[PDB]
Amino acid sequence: TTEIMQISLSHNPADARWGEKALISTNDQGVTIHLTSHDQLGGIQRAARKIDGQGIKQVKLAGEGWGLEQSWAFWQGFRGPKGQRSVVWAELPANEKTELEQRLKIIDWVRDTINAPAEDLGPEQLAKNAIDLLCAVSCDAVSYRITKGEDLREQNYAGIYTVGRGSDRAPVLLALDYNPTGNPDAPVMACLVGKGITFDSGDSMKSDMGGAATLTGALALAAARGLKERVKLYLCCADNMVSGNAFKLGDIIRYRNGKTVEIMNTDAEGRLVLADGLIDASEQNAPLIIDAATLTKTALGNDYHALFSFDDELAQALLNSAHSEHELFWRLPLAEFHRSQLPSNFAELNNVAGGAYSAGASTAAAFLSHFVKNYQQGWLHIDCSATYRKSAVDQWSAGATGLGVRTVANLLLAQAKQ
Amino acid sequence: TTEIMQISLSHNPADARWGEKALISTNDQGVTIHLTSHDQLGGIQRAARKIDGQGIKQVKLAGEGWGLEQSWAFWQGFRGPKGQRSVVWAELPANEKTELEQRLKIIDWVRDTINAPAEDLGPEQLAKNAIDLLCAVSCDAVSYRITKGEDLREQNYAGIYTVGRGSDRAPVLLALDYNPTGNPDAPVMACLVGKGITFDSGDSMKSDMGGAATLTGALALAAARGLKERVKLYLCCADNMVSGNAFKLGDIIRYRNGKTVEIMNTDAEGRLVLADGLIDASEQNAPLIIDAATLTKTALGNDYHALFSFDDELAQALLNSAHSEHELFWRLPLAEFHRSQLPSNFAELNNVAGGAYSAGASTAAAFLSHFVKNYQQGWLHIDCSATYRKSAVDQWSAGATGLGVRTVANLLLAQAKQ
Amino acid sequence: TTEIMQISLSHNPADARWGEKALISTNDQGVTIHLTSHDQLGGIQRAARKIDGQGIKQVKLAGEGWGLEQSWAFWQGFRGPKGQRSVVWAELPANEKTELEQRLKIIDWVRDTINAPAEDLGPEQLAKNAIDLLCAVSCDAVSYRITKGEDLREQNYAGIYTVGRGSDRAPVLLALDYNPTGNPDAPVMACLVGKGITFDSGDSMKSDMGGAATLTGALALAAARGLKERVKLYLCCADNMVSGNAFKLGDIIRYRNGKTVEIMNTDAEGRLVLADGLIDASEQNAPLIIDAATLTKTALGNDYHALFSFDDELAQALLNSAHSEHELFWRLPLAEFHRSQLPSNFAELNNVAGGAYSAGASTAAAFLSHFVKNYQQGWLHIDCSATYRKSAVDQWSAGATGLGVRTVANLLLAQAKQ
Repeated sequence: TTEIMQISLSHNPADARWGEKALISTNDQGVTIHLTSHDQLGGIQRAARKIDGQGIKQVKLAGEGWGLEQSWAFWQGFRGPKGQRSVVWAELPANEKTELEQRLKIIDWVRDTINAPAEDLGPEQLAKNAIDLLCAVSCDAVSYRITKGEDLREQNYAGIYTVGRGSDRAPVLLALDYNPTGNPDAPVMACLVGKGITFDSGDSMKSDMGGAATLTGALALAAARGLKERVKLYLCCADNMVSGNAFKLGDIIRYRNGKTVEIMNTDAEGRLVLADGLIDASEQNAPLIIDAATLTKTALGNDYHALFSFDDELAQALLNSAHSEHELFWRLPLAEFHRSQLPSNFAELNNVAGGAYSAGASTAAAFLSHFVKNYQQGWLHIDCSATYRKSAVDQWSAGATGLGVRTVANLLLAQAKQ
Repeated sequence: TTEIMQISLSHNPADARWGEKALISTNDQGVTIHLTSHDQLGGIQRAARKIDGQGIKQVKLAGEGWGLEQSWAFWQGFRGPKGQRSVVWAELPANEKTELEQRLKIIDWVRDTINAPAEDLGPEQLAKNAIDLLCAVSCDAVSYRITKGEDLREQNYAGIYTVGRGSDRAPVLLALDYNPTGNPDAPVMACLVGKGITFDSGDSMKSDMGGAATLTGALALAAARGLKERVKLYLCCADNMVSGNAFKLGDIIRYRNGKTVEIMNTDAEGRLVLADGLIDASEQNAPLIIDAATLTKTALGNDYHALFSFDDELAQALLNSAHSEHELFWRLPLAEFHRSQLPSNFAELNNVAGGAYSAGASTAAAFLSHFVKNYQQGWLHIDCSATYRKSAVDQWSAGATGLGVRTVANLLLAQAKQ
Repeated sequence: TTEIMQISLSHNPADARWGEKALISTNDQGVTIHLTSHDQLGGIQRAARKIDGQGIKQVKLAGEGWGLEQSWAFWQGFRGPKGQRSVVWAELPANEKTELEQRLKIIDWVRDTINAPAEDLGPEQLAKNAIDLLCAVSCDAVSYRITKGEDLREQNYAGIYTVGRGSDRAPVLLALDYNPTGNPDAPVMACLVGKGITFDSGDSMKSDMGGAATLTGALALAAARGLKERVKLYLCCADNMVSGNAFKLGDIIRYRNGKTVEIMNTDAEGRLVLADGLIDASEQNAPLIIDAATLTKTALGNDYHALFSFDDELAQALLNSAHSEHELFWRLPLAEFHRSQLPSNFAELNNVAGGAYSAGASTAAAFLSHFVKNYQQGWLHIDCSATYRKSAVDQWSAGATGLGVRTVANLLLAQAKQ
């Protein structure tokens, strides 16, 4: 019979009765959230987690202070994978209510897609959902081509075809073209390459296609905000099975750019599918290429997305977007010497450095750079380590966080001078 | 523009400037290799490894001392799996240049075959390559019969059919007959039985068909040296998948000689395919049977091939060949009591001793002896533990070494009084 | 009889006879090192490793190009833990030859100390060696006080006394005062706090006192270059035994600043000894505090030292020093939220985050910040992950690298406007 929980913002701290530095308090007026000057949006999100934690499922944001960002902060923390939670929003200006509504649609899409079980999300399905998303936000501007199964082998997509080899669900390359102007000669300004491993050998496993989902949301959100420039999106999608008829260990893949790659580590195959997408993206000769992949051991925890580039100014541009969108990103090393740290006894390079050069995300980024024509300027690689939460934490429920979507979209908009 | 590196042999040790007991030195004349009286061929091989190690890819053997064995020693160490290295040989007598050229062709075949990825080398492919090799060296003398897939089940090759069961690449038995004389009644003097596991559950994995390749090279090399006697070769070939539709754990195989074998250890399946080959070889009633299998924990390291027989005089004959061909072999125990050390709760015997009789290569040899009619005379088993090098070492690059080919071929020639 | 190997620098690449992009070549003139425009000092160091690798022990740097940095680059790579290698230097200006000679003395001290077996380097010994080093470079300016064994308990050094508890070699705090001016009222400008674990439960173990050695070298090198400002150095030294009479698991330490710390992880005890040093350093009210500790899982590899601070401008100052001294440093995250990520069921905080907040070096830095009075300005923490090499690599032999000494010394000099 309605009478929903009202949630309000105060800058005076709670009574002593609630204990020290109590973040939330609750009386007849509803729940109050107690803020200081330092990190209000973090405090609001943690409060939305606790409120959810107490088993409350419907809330009304009430009283003053509920701008776009406070409201979004709340929702990010209040929401859960089961999707039972509702929120009666506060009054907002016309601009901000549309921004809220399109964030909700597009970023919750990203969370659901990453949270979905791998049985319900195969390679071609993931491609289909991405198209469906982009065609909802702006259909006239979008076109695509799916190259699936044998068509991949037939056109020398050795990386994607090989990684997918073992499975009943055929590997898929989605090439998607977001072209607003109509002009088919219009120059391609950015290429986005996403890791779409829909099943991984060794439930963190369902987060291995999170790079694809996150860039699909980034493009969609950018377009929803009216991105004028043309953008190509490559989702490199495959199941990654290692046992038996997948024939993975020791396999050498000849890529179209002449590179040979031994598979030493049958689990590190996201970089193998990405290499093919990176070859296509470099043939477009765009001034920006961004690729995103999860799970490439990290010392940032799940708190930061990591970025790797040789281009200092471009790494800074992304960090600037990340700050403007209140998302945590952090730069990690990628120097020239990493490119030598993947030798092989049987091929030009190995897929990992292994135990001979105890490395991780820098070497994974270094490996991809062998498939980017001008790797030194205009290329970004994102290890999406803020994408998934095994268990619930302070500010997040279990599962996909949705982080990174705002930040990349902001960067593309910035390129287009918007 | 040519001007190749010259490599020469000296018996005076290097200047103090190079350090103590310096093996190689380099000046305007090229690289000198410094030898003592003890183990020159070992020293030469290690020097060829270092020279390769310094990134030199083309050399000319120069000056005096470069006999057949010094030259071969060098090549063995100089060569690498990638096969970029060339050597301008020294002048040799007619006899020795043909021996060098046929060693090169046949032993490098063995290395490439063992080094090849398992994706590029299935059961039937391995059989096809072996035939191709033997028909290159002497075609008129060779005939064969391939029994593949269902034909194996249909003819009660339960061991080979079962081990291969799980895979998309069907198991294969190659029966190959090297008969020079033409006379089809000519008595079969030796049977060779090779372990051809083309894929193994748990990149050392691609070396699990090395017994087959090594005996295929042995026969080929013997024939190239004009082996007059008739020899049968059985390559027992299969993928060894253990997960899922391979249905491996606890399976009982009824062999044609009435034996039942439980599979306790799903990884120890090379002996299972060999058992079928050993049944066929014993029906030929030849005075010599040799079988070869890799990976049957060893305390010889990768430095020695191991041999097992009940026949003292025959074990000595092989050790004599091994010394004549400067290859390292070493005898390990095989007494009667080992034959009791494989009991089973559900079958006549288990495929391993397990943890009840902490054993390894002796018990594996003991198990095979239950499939050799007269196991007590005229049967040799070789655990090929010198066949593969995970990482590069003093005298060898990574990968297949090619060792054992010379030694077995020398033994067959000895049988034929040649 | 002398006739030493001459090593020279060329900018033309080697003959084809040596292979592609050959770094070194060797003829009658000696070894030539072949450089391009990109990273000459890296190339020179790798060449010194290879030359050492070929077993050469005495060299003469010859011809033009051998400035201070080229010469140092060479030595860093040429040297080995066994210390058999000699180098006849090239002619240098007066300034640079003294810089070379004092680098050699001070940085090779750091390497030997870190390379020394733990049996030959107890807590008090480490303190004694540090004093000895600093008194060699400038004796009149140095004074100290050693607080050892029971004196630590008696003066509420609970962290150091507890970590050391189990061992036959008593824990030690070295407070060392480098005061050039003489004036005892002279303001203390920097405090340096070093982790001196002389034995660690679970031969990478002997590198666990590398923070202490590295800062001892930094101060010594700075003083050798005439550092005018006053600096205090705190070496927090102890054996870290965990089994039996060490009584480590679950112990709660009450520190002088009122903090209680449960020991959840008996291996993470370097931070426990540092906490006491950090309390002392904060009582000096200096505008700079630097602490250094090894082994606090990293994704930089052994290629970068990591730094953590809340002070942006100070983190940049250190990165600037690191670039001026051609050493690799890299910043890692340390935000306010990390300070909450070490809760305890039994004390104010745990010594680690554990498996509840899968973290590493950020949480270790966050933990130390609870013992720095004004942690927000003027405090740096260095995880010394470039300090030790388990095995030999491209540019380094096995063992202690000596990196970080130049960089910290440069920062102190910069503070003093020098």
